[PDB]
Amino acid sequence: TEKFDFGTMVQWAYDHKYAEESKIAYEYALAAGSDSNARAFLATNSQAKHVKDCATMVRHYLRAETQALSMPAYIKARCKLATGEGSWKSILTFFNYQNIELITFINALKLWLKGIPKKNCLAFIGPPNTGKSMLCNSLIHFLGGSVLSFANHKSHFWLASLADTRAALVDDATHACWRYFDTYLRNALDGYPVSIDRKHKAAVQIKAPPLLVTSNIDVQAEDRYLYLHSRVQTFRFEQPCTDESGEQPFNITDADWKSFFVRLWGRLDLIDEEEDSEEDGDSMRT
Amino acid sequence: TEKFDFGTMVQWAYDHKYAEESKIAYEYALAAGSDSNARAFLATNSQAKHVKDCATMVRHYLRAETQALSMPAYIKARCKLATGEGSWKSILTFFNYQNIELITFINALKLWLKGIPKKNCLAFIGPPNTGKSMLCNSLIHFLGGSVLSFANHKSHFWLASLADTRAALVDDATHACWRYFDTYLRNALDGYPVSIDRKHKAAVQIKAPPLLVTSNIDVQAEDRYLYLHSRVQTFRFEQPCTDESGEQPFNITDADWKSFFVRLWGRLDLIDEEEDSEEDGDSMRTF
Amino acid sequence: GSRATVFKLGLFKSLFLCSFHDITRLFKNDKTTNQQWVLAVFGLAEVFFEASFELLKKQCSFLQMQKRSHEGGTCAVYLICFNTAKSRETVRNLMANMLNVREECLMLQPPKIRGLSAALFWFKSSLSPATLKHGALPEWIRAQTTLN
DNA sequence: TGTATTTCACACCGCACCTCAGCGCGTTTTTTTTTTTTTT
DNA sequence: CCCCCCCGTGCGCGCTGAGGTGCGGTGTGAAATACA
Repeated sequence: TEKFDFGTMVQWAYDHKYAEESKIAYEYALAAGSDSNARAFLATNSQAKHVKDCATMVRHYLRAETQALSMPAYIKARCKLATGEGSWKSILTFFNYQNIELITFINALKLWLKGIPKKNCLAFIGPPNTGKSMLCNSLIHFLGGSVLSFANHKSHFWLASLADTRAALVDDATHACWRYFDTYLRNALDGYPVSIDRKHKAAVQIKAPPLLVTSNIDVQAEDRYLYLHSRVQTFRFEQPCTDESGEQPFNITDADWKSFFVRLWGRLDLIDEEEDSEEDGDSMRT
Repeated sequence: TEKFDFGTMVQWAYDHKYAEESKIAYEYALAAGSDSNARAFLATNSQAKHVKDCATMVRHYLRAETQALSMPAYIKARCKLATGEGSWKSILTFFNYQNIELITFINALKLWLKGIPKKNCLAFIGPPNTGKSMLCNSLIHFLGGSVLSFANHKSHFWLASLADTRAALVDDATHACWRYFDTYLRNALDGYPVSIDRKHKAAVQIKAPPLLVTSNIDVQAEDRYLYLHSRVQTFRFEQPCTDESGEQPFNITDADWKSFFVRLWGRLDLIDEEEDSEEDGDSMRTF
Repeated sequence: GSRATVFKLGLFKSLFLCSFHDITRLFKNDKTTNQQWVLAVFGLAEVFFEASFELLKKQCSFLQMQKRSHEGGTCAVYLICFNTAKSRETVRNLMANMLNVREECLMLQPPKIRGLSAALFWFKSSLSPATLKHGALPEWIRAQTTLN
């Protein structure tokens, strides 16, 4: 009475971004009430295969869509998705509480985002409980990056989380982490392609994405990292950002970063002046 | 007719050189606007299997196309793929900055490329921060060769990349790396066949492709590496390099390499045999 | 005036590798109207070729444009489907003014609507990235490459 | 003029051909696993 | 007022059933041949 048509089902799945298989199966079996194709799916004799194929097709679409967005467009697409209301005033006042002019952090972001070699790593240095991890992890969370973990450097499998994401955080890099950077990732901070390795697989040769590293060691004062002086821009977080009297006055929700970017699209030297017809074509990928 | 035809899809995917599945699926769904076979594919309820087959066939075609080219054809293709603005002056100036003639480097490069035994490893020895890795990374980027890493030598699969690429780079070889080359991998520096694994595969025995190493250690001065003095050609890098405002006073492009190889197609003595078909219709019989 | 000459036909052929006669049919009277027209223009400036695309879009249901120049000279080609039927006299006056060229620089005839090689001409042209396009393909070309 | 003796002539009823596509359709150990050498 | 190039080929093994078309196993006689 009503033949099944996998195309409209994958179009519906991509409509709601239901990537995982179980959510597909459950939501579509629910939607069978008012979607003839879904009743055809319910009466179909090979349901699990269709769910699996739909999951695979949606994953292909979404992953390829993410990989094809140029950096200003991706920043626009991460600005759209951040939810909340706040202000950049939190960033400005946090910095001015650390006695660091914002213009310094701008003139570092301008380079760090462009991937310019030898200026493609921003280190935040200060005694702990001073607000380093707050800003660094809030900013990495905004950029949709992946938080790395210096602990597993016994294995060479801890760089595998850089095959996809476009921003990495290395948290509390102690002397061992600094030595590891100086010895094996001399290339990465120089922007040129590196050779990462994953578990039970083969190595891939990709460009090293930008980075944010938090450390208690002033590398630009040490001497064994004489090479590291030319590819790390240090930031002195000295003052106590956390509770002055019991409650942390400062926190950066996604709205703060979003409004920061929207108001500072010019000074970062990017472009989001598309405004093509109404918003965008965005027709279909059935 | 609207019936989907897989040969057309394979021809199209090979046409723009899309190999990975995700790009094939996305780009083909996008192309479905003006391709009858595409608008047929969208409705074929076995999309995933077709995508997997198309990616596998494109991978087969491309891999068996690259391995079928002798070396001068490979360098010709890499020169065809390189674009930019530059010259060989932007290289010979660097060499004169380090105070080495270029003619000696050419007399070495000819042999190195020909893979001649006992002369199939260039070692660039220089103190830290003198520009070694800059030149080596530029050259290996142009030759489209992979770069190894002595980090994983505890896990013996770090040689897996040696099974495909035609110019291996090992940067910053320590004492342990040189001892490893002296003891285990002497055959590769000679040029005799070696066995190499590939993750979930079998040890494919192949001739060892040419290498390129940078190490602070002077192999031709030590006495433990007496049995490497006859398998390594060295070039000394002494004069200083990048310490100035994040801009190394010398950066080697791909246009530099292109004009280098093209201008010296006679001195490196690269050529092909009796030719009567060079600039013709590419054999695209994959449809 | 000025329909065409052995020299204009010769240049068209040297550039597009086929005769202008194989993609058109003949209208001997300059007053006969028709919606579809094939236009060849010699010695045309790039800025006017590009401007004509935007101006014709507003009075056409379909438009396909391309150009090809060499040692001899430059010569573009247009398949135009006007919303309203026009005579050669009218199209001649419209295009000489629009393109800033003398009438002698043009050649105009309606399309050959029956013949596979003629339809393939437009079909193959639509596969070039450089070709400018607007509207839905004419049914005679579409049905010229279908039929199951 | 009555009557033995028989295939063409429209066809009961068919044996059996060719004609489509909706039904079936798939691999996963080995390495990595932290285990104790592997200089010290 | 007539010829200086568009053009690189065919499909899930296997079924299998309604569909109808025809020269015949069999449908089996009025016409038709010759008899007496």
